[PDB]
Amino acid sequence: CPLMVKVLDAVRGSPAINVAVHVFRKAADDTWEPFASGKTSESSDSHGLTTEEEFVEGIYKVEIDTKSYWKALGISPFHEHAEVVFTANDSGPRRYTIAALLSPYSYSTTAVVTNP
Amino acid sequence: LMVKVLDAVRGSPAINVAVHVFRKAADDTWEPFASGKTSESSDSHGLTTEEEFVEGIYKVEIDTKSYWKALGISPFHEHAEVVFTANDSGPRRYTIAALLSPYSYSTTAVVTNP
Amino acid sequence: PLMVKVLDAVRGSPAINVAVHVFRKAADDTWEPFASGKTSESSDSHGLTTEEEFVEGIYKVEIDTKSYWKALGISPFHEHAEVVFTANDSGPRRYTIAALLSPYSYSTTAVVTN
Amino acid sequence: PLMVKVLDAVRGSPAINVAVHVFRKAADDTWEPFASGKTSESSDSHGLTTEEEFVEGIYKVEIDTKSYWKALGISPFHEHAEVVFTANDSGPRRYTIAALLSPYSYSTTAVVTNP
Repeated sequence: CPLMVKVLDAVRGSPAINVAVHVFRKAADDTWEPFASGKTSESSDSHGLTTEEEFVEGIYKVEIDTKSYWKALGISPFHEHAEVVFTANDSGPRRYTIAALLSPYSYSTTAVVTNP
Repeated sequence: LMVKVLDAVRGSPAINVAVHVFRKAADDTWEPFASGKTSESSDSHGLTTEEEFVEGIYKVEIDTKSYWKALGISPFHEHAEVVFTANDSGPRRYTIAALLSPYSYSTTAVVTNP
Repeated sequence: PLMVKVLDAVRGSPAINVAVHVFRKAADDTWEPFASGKTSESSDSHGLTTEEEFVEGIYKVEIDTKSYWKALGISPFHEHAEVVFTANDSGPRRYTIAALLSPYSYSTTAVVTN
Repeated sequence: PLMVKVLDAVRGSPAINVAVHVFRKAADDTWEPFASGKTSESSDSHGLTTEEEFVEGIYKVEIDTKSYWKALGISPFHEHAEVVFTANDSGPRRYTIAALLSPYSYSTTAVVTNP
């Protein structure tokens, strides 16, 4: 698939399941367009939210509700949420894997961009 | 509020990195709060702001993009941000440490009883 | 059973043809070969997947990150990337070890399933 | 010349009293102890500052991340965290190894300055 948002829980060493993820495309006057949304789910090595629509050149935003994830575990995380804002400047068809490694006081996000 | 930024490709502190701040408004939108850039001098490798810190939902942006472009590298992220609630339970001393690479970054909060 | 992913944080892509050797501890400072090979790429497969199953015990994953960088004209800080851990201490599990490489930095994450 | 700073990504604070054992590659390709220490906190200086000074060569820094996590009732993935590297290969330089820790993940970054 064209887009894969993986969310990992670094305390537990498991995919953070049931996490809300909102994907947005930038528009005129900072207007953010809703591109795709959903929640993390797994089966074998698929531990995230995937979408089928490819990414045409532009600026996208990925919102991850990391606050809600930690509250369910009785924890008040530092970050109010996780946000990944990037440019899909390669207009040609590309595959984007976006990962977020979560900890109560820290998060990491990594992107792997491959061209089929 | 302190913000330390490290460059993982050069193994040194991210020099002259732009950093902006935003205090949340009653419309769930943002309003500017503070600014500055990562200034280097010995062991001081971050941006140390002076502005006192009201309780409230904040947003710290680090212009990673401009930083990498200047190094002839085309980065993935437009920027690196950290949205956190600041002093909702007495004064707290914050230090936001960021580790940067063209395709990934980590932001870690170090909170301390002032 | 075991999957080792190696990513280049500077290019945002799998680091391919990277040598990975896995060992099992047999005594203080004594490692038995478990499996080895190179990161192979093909569509969504960007790492090294081994067929061998772990038995309970301590294992070491050696990743030759130095050769990867030298092949680029870069003299990296780390001589290699080692990952030592205890496996199956609670039963048959699937391990996915990820190593993210930057010339002056590297991070390793582990995802253990079911 | 050699400093080791460790952050706890779970508690959002430096990792205090983390054991750190530095070795030096021996002529016969072995590991001879080089430094002794535990992350000490004072002011914001939480890491460990070793007095010993190096000469060109390969070194190994082992951070007992496991004892740290166990003390917090958490069974971590790694037996430890280590950083092997060739130092002063092009002239004496100052090194600071920053380690960011979580039970199932960790990173180590080298901040090398030109004296």
